[PDB]
Amino acid sequence: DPNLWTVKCKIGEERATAISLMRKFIAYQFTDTPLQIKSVVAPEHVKGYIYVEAYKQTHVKQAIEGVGNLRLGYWNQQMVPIKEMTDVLKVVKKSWVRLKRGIYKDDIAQVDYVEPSQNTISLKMIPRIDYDRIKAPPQRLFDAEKIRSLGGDVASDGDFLIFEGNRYSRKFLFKSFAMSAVITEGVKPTLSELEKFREHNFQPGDNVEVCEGELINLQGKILSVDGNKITIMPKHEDLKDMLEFPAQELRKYFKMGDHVKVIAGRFEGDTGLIVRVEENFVILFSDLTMHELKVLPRDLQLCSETASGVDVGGQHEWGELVQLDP
Amino acid sequence: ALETVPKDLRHLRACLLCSLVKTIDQFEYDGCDNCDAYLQMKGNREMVYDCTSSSFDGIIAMMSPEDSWVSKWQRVSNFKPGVYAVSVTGRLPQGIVRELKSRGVAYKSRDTAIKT
Amino acid sequence: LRRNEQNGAAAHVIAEDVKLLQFHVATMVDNELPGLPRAMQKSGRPLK
Amino acid sequence: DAPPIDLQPPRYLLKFEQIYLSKPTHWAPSPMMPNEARLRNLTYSAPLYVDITKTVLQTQHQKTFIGKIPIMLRSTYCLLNGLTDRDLCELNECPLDPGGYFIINGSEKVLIAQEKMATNTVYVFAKKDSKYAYTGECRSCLENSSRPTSTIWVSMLARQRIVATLPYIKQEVPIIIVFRALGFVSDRDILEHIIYDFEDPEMMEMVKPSLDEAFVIQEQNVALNFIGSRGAKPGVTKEKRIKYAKEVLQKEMLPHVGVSDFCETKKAYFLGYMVHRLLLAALGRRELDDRDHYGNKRLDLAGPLLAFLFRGMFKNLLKEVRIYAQKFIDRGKDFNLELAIKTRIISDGLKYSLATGNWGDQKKQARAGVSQVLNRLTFASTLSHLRRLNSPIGRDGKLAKPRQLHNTLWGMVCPAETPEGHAVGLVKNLALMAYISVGSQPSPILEFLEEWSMENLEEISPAAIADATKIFVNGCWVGIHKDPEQLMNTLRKLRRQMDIIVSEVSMIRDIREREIRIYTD
DNA sequence: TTGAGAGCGGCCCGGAGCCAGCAGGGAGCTGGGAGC
DNA sequence: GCTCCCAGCTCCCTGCTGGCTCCGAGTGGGTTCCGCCGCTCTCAA
Repeated sequence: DPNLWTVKCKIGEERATAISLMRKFIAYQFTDTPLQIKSVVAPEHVKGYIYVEAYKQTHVKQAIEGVGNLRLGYWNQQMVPIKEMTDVLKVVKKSWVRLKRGIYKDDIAQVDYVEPSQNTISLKMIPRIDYDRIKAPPQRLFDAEKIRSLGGDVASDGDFLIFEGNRYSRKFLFKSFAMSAVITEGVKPTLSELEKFREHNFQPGDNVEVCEGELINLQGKILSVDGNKITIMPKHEDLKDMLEFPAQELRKYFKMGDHVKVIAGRFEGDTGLIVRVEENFVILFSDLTMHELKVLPRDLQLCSETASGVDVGGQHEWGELVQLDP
Repeated sequence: ALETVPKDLRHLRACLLCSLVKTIDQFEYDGCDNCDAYLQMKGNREMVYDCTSSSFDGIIAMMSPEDSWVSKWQRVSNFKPGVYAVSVTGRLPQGIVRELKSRGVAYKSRDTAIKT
Repeated sequence: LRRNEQNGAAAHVIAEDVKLLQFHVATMVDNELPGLPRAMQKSGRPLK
Repeated sequence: DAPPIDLQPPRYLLKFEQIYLSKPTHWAPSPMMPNEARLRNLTYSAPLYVDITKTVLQTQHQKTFIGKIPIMLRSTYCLLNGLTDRDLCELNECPLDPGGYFIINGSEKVLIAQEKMATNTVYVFAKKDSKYAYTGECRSCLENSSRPTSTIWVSMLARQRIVATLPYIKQEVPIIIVFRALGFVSDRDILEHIIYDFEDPEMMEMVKPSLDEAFVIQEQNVALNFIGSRGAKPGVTKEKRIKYAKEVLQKEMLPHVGVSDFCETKKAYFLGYMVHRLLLAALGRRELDDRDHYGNKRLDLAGPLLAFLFRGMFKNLLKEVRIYAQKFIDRGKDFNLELAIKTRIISDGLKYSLATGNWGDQKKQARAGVSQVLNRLTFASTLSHLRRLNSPIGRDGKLAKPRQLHNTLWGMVCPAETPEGHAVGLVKNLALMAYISVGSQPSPILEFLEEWSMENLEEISPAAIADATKIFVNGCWVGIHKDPEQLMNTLRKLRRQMDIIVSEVSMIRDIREREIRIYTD
């Protein structure tokens, strides 16, 4: 059986190099110098080098002495282990999208209308434009009056407007974009994007309780965490046996009077002592600001480092002096 | 040969039975190169669309199938040389499967990819 | 490496990129190594 | 000397044949005064053009701009050429300034001369610290050799045989099997090539171990297979190992005496000459050589330096042009010459190298201190910094001898002018009468020899080399003659009258050992 | 509508330990045959 | 004719020669230097 040899090529041109070499084999297979190799392999997830299935490195060299994309592998080729054949051959696997190219790269766009021609779709998008002021960009709301005042390439149709190379806006850009240039899977816009247009997070050292099943109302400490079905190892009170529970069965229950932290939300980054634990609402007085925060047990978290008392930007602390106006 | 060899990268799609990776132009001009008599690929487009899958992962240039362990792995050692697909995502229609079974050619799926 | 071991796991790119990461952390320890060439910057000066 | 670039597919080759140098001119095309250039922090760089001959269908493209090349002041193509004191003071430049320095980015820079070992000359030194008894080294390099200089070592082992150290060779190959790989498998012509006067019994007892070790190989092909073995790129079998051995024998083995099958016998004779020198060194009849001899040291000026640097980066430019044309012919489109040539990659690279003084292209390490800033403090200071000489031997070291003061300095360097700090003696300042040889082609000299009566080494009978005197030109061996008398006098008087022998080219007649060397270098 | 430009996006010797390779004693192993 | 002192063997072990890291006195002052290539859309003709 022929063996596989790694030969290096230009990145992003492996398929074109393979097509060129097999076309050269077609053009020279009936000649006096045929290619004695068996095949070539170009995986879709492997970039930088390709595989040659052949018996000899001399045959590999005689195959790759063609187009100059394979020069650095023409200097030397490497071998593939016999057990790596299978690992080479294996292949592993009113909406919202994100644009690929242009100045609007990686931005949330709302697919409003889908054209049945399967070519372009209409997107409502936030314009990253300077309204023809700097160019002769952060996201901001479209200003039809401002762009009409600045003039230039602009056409006014009330709420609808055309500017800067057939960029269409209404009330918000409403422009057709390519199906291949948009990504329709794996977007998941957040609440801020919803306003403009489940999850499990368990950490070791925290206490979680079981509220259902034959092991009901059982509080135990978190030892491990997994993706969906954790099969946790809880340290239950008066129970040295090491049970198993998923995140759906567990609930982040904390004992009365402990330092609790908010992982995310409006009250994120705060530390405080709880007041009364209801079934969903937990009220706490935060430490730096003795203020009532009503948060969820899922948003709650236990840690030993209290609030630092400084902003997210690292510029102003709590209880600080600033200038509202001069 | 060159008739089996595709001429361009546009509209590449693989067959469902022999996993032959050829373009729409030579499906229209020649059809299949392996089981054309068993499929009657010539003279239509809707049935060719049903009998071909546009989603294929990886291609292999088997041209010496009598001495190729890769050809023995994908069971294409008895087929003609050409461009074949490792994985083909699709299935023939029930009537075509039943008529192939009646003619004596059992349809074996080429979907060798691991689904999760 | 983390993404590749999460999804691909073809193990050849894994081993080769692990060797380059090992060379990178070895460069972090010392830029000058008798066994491997030193790292290079676009400014033309050797790394410290 | 740069070969035309040929590429297939429709073949085409591009060749450069005519230089069109121009007066320095920036853009609106106008010449720059050196004063205003150094005031606006510009450079005194002159445009350069070539003509292009392409054959895809022959096309000619004359006056094609490569880049801008720096010019030092008061040169033959400078604006300050032939202008008198009145014209120069009207042009607000000093008439008494010597000139001859580069101005880059407004900064005033002067090259310092580098001292180098002599080229294409056998040299014998004491090597008792190593395992060898003696070593004879030869730096082989052609005039305008695209490859850099190579070094051939021959070594007498201390114990009693002779081996060799060769480029791209990881072993110490015997001289006899080298001769057999060259083709001289006969002991008789091996002896007649290693000696000139046949009656040498002392040579018998000091050569017998080498041949008495190496006689067992008697085949040229077997010897070439041995050369290919233990090499940088050894063949799997004798096939292509013979090719590796042949390309080593051609390209690497003595290129200064020529690279051809006709030059192969000259290579063999000259290898016999170095081993003869090694034998006389071992006997001690001929005195050994000193590395501190400034006769055996050469002094590079800016000319060879700039020529070498431009050669290397012009090779890089040709690499860029050929990969650009290869990209377009892969794309199936005709290559564009003006977009193929890069004024940036020529002019900016030259400017960076000259301004920095590091002797590389962008990164290279590289030798620094090649060019410094002129000390505009005193006229005497300027003259000293202009006539300054640099020995690149290792500073901050305890090696006393190369920075010691040598006897060979009467009238070449003033004795009592040294730097005082960490480097005392490695930096010299040029004396008054001392002048550097500009160098000349030795082809009219060889034509003088051959119109005269000094026969080449290939036509002369071997045994009747015992009586005659050897004749070398620029180190490499040319021929022999029976009586050097009256032809030494003819060469002297022709040098005096500058009819065909120039005053600059020198000749030395060793009468103690029967030879004469001509130096055009 | 197409072509190039602006800007975003990605790619010269010193010592001295020091291991490794090799070379000579050395007792165990089992034959050799002396002894019973 | 089988132990056992002995001979040859056979591993056994301490005892000699090579590639190799690491060092190489004190301040001022001036000069040079820190991407390149790729790539897609904007305005101009």
